[PDB]
Amino acid sequence: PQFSLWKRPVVTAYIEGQPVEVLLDTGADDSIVAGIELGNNYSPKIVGGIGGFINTLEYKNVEIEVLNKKVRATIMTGDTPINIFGRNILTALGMSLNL
Amino acid sequence: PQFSLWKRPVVTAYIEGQPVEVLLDTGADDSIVAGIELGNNYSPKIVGGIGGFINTLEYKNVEIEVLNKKVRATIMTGDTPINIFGRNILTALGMSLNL
Ligand SMILES: CC[C@@H](c1ccccc1)c1c(O)c2c(oc1=O)CCCCC2
Repeated sequence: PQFSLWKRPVVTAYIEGQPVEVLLDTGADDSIVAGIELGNNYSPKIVGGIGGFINTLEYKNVEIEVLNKKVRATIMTGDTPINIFGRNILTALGMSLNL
Repeated sequence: PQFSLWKRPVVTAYIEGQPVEVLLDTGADDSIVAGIELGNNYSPKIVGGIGGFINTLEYKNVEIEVLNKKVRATIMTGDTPINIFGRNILTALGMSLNL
């Protein structure tokens, strides 16, 4: 599909079966989502946002379903004011920025 | 043209003559950059993102030069840790995000 960027490129994803709304971010290197609990392994971690730092948890080998595609990705969880899917999952789906 | 998101989508930009390296961010509604001085014709703004807020000076109708194109868009200066070009500028260049 094609996202015209005239409005926020939002969409539905299922993190291990759980539906959440996310904004596709081409400037971020990683992925952060709030409101999710998982059984995969993890390790604590601090991320730097545009405004400052927040505390997160990082899970690995997390199965994600987006745009009818399934991938095994690494994702962070914490109290973010906006859910985002960064480049790490975008490249695995074959997405590109055209002009 | 087209970027594969395997590498951070960074380009060189020419804002009113002054060169800046910027990141193309589809998750950002606006454009904020640091180091560029554009005059005594500005309006104070505050913007929020992950980790907090940033105080900016909004300048309208600034002349930009990126990807062999000349546009006139709105830029915000402030203390950002990374220079961003958001949806307002990406729509003006006609860029899209495809899967
Ligand atoms: C929330 C969306 C966005 C943003 C940009 C400008 C103003 C307000 C909000 C945003 C990003 O795209 C990234 C980070 O943090 C952010 O807040 C983290 C690090 C930098 C790149 C990605």
